[PDB]
Amino acid sequence: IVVTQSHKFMSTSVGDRVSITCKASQDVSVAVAWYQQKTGQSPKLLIYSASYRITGVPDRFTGSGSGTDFTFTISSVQAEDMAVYYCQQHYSTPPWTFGGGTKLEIKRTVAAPSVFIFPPSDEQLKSGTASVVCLLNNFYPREAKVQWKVDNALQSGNSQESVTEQDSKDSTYSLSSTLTLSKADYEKHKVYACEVTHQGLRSPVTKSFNRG
Amino acid sequence: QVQLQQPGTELVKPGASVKLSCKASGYTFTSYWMHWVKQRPGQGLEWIGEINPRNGRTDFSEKFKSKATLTVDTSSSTAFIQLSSLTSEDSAVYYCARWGYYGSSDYWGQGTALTVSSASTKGPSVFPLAPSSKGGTAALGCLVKDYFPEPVTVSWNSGALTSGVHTFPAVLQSSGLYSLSSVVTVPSSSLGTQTYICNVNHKPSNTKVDKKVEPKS
Repeated sequence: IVVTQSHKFMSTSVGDRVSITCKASQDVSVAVAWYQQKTGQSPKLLIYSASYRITGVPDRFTGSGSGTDFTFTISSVQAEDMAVYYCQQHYSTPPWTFGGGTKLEIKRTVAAPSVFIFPPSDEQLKSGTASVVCLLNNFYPREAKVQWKVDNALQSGNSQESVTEQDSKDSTYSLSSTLTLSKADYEKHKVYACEVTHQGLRSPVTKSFNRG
Repeated sequence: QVQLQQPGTELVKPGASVKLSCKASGYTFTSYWMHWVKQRPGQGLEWIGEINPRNGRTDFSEKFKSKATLTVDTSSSTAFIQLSSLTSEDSAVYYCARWGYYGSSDYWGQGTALTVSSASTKGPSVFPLAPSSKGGTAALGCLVKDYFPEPVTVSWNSGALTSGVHTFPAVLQSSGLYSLSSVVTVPSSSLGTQTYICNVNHKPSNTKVDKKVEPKS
């Protein structure tokens, strides 16, 4: 039995209503359960048998559906409700497959990232390696692209990035990208640049430094 | 009152086997199936298998029928999963969960974060990310590089600076050691006055580093 959640990500607003869908590949009557998993925590069962709330689960959480198509609804959304939601069938026989999950985010106005580039410190350069870091601060929406240029040669496969979760107070994201080169390679090139593409910039923005 | 208690973390080498435990309390242990669920960083839940503690009956998902073994100890109300010939792919959080009377996973453990790696325990080096020289608001930070295993903790000015700080998730480098960055935005009119220091603590290697971050010359 395959159980699918067609929307991996959904954006909502505080005080609004949101609905998450789950479709089973067979009739499972009403044996569908829904779980909330907040960042860093274990899943929590919110609804079982499609519509029954666990004692203590807040009233704004409801569920409906029968047979093959199932819906989880938050009647009005509160800030504490951002999480990934999962469905699971619990009808007759294993495997008790989970759906892929649906992550909820707060929508807000577009915000361009502030961009900063940081050369390697002399301390690290003494160790034989150079890390160049490019920081994209407080932007929305999540989707953003960083391109490293070294004397205008595009770089590939020698960088890594990571992103914050959505900020609870202003609903923005931040991202840092790290270009790592051997010291020998870093010293034989001159201009180091990161070019950032994002919906809030009408053109990609470049920050750069000369190794001198 | 129903609780499932699991150890926080486990670190093992590739090719080893590990036995993960889940101690249950607040209910008749033999009256409910116990389930195990895998979750890899940022990914979804993946059902592994189930054991009936009264029966010994077990069932597994296709991908796990060859990798795991489920057991119980009814006298201690503990359920165990044993995973063999581990690779890095098996690094994940493993949850135990109670299957309810009508089904559904109605109670969960806190999960065990299992790391499979051959890397040596090692504290980090900490490098400044210096604020740009040539300033309404500026940014600075520190790069925390080459440690194992997770986690490190980072604060600024021994807890006095919390507004404006972003500490990014660690990334795994090809060496098998981790690296993260912590950054903060400050009014640049205070750069030649205010002192900024990151405080990095890495408990697994008993390493603590305090790095001043200043504009360069």
